[PDB]
Amino acid sequence: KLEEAEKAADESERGMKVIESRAQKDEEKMEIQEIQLKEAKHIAEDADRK
Amino acid sequence: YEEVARKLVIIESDLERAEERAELSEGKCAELEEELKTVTNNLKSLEAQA
Repeated sequence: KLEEAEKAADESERGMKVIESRAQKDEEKMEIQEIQLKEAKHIAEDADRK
Repeated sequence: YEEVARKLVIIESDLERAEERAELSEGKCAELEEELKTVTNNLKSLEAQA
């Protein structure tokens, strides 16, 4: 049961590492896409201002 | 921005040519004014002579 509970922790932790690494990749990509959106929008606003 | 800025450039290119026409026509207006005054001064000299 300790192996099952610890394995549930270890496997859910690996699950977590993959989806936390995914959250990190999605977070970095969303920040990049958000900064690029802010800039593409700021370019659009700058182009609208122009 | 390009549609309006290109209209600005087209209208400006027409403007530069319309302004050039204003300068060419003002060139002629000044030339004709100089000729007008030369001929009118001759007219006045010739009124005095006649």
